[PDB]
Amino acid sequence: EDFRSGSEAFDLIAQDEEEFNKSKKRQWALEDFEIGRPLGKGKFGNVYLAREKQSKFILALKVLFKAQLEKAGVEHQLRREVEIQSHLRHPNILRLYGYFHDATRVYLILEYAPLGTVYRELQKLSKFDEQRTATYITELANALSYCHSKRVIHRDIKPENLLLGSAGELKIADFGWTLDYLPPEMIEDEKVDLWSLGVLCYEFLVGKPPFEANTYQETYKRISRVEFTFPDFVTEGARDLISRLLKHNPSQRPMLREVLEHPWITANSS
Amino acid sequence: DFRSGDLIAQDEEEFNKWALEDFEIGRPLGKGKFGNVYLAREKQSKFILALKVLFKAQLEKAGVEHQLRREVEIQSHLRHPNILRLYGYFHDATRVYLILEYAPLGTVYRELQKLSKFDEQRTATYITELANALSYCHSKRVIHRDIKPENLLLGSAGELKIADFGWSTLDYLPPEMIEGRMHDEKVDLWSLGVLCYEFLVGKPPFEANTYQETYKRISRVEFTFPDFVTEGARDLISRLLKHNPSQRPMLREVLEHPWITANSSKP
Amino acid sequence: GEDFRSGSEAFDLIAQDEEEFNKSKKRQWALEDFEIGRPLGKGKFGNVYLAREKQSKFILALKVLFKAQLEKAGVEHQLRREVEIQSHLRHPNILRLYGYFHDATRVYLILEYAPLGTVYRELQKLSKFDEQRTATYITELANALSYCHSKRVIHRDIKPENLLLGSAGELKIADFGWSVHAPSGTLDYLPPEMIEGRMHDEKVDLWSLGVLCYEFLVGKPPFEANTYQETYKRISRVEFTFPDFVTEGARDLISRLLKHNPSQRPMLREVLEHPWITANSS
Ligand SMILES: Nc1ncnc2c1ncn2[C@@H]1O[C@H](COP(=O)(O)OP(=O)(O)O)[C@@H](O)[C@H]1O
Ligand SMILES: Nc1ncnc2c1ncn2[C@@H]1O[C@H](COP(=O)(O)OP(=O)(O)O)[C@@H](O)[C@H]1O
Ligand SMILES: Nc1ncnc2c1ncn2[C@@H]1O[C@H](COP(=O)(O)OP(=O)(O)O)[C@@H](O)[C@H]1O
Repeated sequence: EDFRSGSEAFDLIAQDEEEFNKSKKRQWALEDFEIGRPLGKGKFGNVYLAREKQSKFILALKVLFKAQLEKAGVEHQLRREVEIQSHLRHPNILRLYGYFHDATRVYLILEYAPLGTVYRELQKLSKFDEQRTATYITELANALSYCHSKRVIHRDIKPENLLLGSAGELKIADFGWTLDYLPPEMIEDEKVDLWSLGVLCYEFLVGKPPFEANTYQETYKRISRVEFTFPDFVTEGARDLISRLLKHNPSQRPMLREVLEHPWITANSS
Repeated sequence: DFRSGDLIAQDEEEFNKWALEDFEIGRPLGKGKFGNVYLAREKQSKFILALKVLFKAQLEKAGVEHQLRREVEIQSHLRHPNILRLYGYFHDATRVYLILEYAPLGTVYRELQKLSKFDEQRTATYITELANALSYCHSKRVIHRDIKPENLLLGSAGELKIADFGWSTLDYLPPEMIEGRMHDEKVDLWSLGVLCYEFLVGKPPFEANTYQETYKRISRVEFTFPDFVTEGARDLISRLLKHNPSQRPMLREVLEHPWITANSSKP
Repeated sequence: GEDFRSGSEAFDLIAQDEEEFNKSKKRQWALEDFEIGRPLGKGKFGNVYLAREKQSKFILALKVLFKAQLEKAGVEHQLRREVEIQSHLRHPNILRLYGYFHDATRVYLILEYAPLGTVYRELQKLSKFDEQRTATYITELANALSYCHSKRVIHRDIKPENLLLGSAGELKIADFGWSVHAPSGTLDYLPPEMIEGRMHDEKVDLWSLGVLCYEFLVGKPPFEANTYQETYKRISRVEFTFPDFVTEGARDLISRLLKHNPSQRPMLREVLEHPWITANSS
């Protein structure tokens, strides 16, 4: 066996330290962008409507400030979400086109959603009819089955994290989200999204979530007891789907596929 | 209707919305995992307190810096006569300092080692003070993962003080992910039971030689009372050591339990 | 009464204790102590090199991990944990962590060199192991695992990729990245809801041992399916079938090892003197 001594050697490690490339995502800076009016303000920074100077492509630029990211200590959480959302392409999932950073700032290059959140739509329309609701639920189930196929579970689905494209299509935005040898005790979930889907369908039809109370403790009480009532104008299929989705035992909750097969969904989806 | 080639910088600026020499140092009160505690006095107010020095080296070794920031955030915005007060914190290179309330009578662990057992008056009084501190905690939305005699200090009047704080959108979350947080405060209730037992017997009720034995006992609520544990104390502890959390009493039911009412020197 | 001291004499007291606190001894390794040879493999965080200590000329492995990826993946304390565990662990069937050191950009692990590679490799080559190789591997593994448990260490990643081979083909447990420090801090004050499904014991390993035995004799693990759901379902129901060629003593040991209820699984000494093991191993 042959061994290298000192220099010729110390150069080996520093050569392979650079053949450790990992620069394989399009490179970006702030100068590639025109900045427009603010789309929103957040806990860690601000979102601006922006344009790539070259292509004129309209988009959203989320600036997060590394100062208040180091405070709450969510850096690696953010790396997780970013690596997730970068490798994820679907018409009902808001695209992460890219990301970059300087010091004190990390920028997220995101798809622009011109029709805002489903939360604002709910605030302005008070309630949705069954066509709009079933179409939202269909797009949601599509994005969620695509997500579950990529082994990623999004379990913070809610009208504030649902944006709308130009055609009014729903788009999931937030992503805050060994085996063959593991024993039973260490491996005993996705159905959580089915529950959230039931809650969302109810809120779309009625105007508020089925367990809303003026105190959080009362809502604990209602959720644990599955205590809620349907107003008159909620139809039977709608009632049927929402009741199937809001089962206390997660393994009694249908499969997203069954949701997409549900007769109410098929009849009302646009 | 826009363009650029400053704004963000502005929006950033907008988003950006103690010293050791201030103290006389007294005798050391104890040395622990990450540093030492010294008795101290404010040079200006002549107010006695304790100064905990943690050394940033081992803090970064054990990887607990964010955990410690959380500890201090929780404890500082918390003032109750049975919770050790965090007056403040500061730091220099290689050192973080905690300015804390001074507890002159030490830990309940040392007292329990000295006396082996506590009588019923002292025990029920400790439980009263603990339940008061814990109800205040739960009101400020804070659950203490582990109260235990090593984390309980004693003030000048021998009153209890909770010192450590180790592991201290619904409407869309399913029931399986709520019960936990919905009956999460009952954790403390269980611990209270355990503590009461250890206050009267001298050792906790699930003590074993191996950790798997202790797991088995805790999961099955397998424990026995010695002779000298009286009727009402057995009742309180048995109420508190219920396997199902919702079957455990409320803190205000503990504070009104007949045994506690009869034997406690505090309201 | 209490006495309080101001000025220099006070701060020097804290300073003194600072100096007395420092109580952490380890040998001061450096890159200059090593002659580097050909690469042995690549990893998520760096490269393994065949290396030699300058003075002894003693041959070993030098695993270089780059702090950049360690910081990105947020695995720094996980690595510190696994290094602490593997360092204070000396057994003939456990790959030896001679030491570790670091410089900005790099942390180096000085490791025992295993010249015959991974058991995963040889299972790929031979597709299946005969009962003699299998029983011998299980014997060496049970020895290493009983040593691990006795020093309060639950490895949790028993698998052919984590098993290396010495110059004589003897087994070496290699990756301690999921390994954990067993309890005994106390559980005396923990309620049932915070230890039932969230806290295990060493029986984990026993289960894996079973799996491994199966995979040694059959070619694939016994709960293999396409996606997690199926495999999870099979594991939770302990649904597996033996091929016809698996002899009955092997079936007995694997069925004893793969029990849903942890404390029903045998103890390592029961495995080591199981009749099949005794008959087929050295
Ligand atoms: N890609 C986008 N397109 C259009 N509007 C957006 C986009 N991202 C964010 N917004 C607006 O900014 C607001 C706040 O979003 P932000 O703070 O970034 O995320 P979070 O949902 O975590 O609060 C949203 O309510 C939305 O109206
Ligand atoms: N505020 C305080 N008042 C009096 N004694 C204290 C105080 N804080 C710590 N001590 C002493 O230090 C010891 C506990 O040290 P501490 O740093 O709290 O433990 P740990 O380092 O394990 O968290 C006890 O013996 C106790 O007497
Ligand atoms: N101590 C060793 N002796 C000989 N070869 C080794 C040693 N450690 C690793 N190798 C080889 O180098 C490769 C890299 O392995 P390793 O870095 O341990 O995997 P990972 O980075 O996934 O933990 C392995 O596939 C193995 O073939």
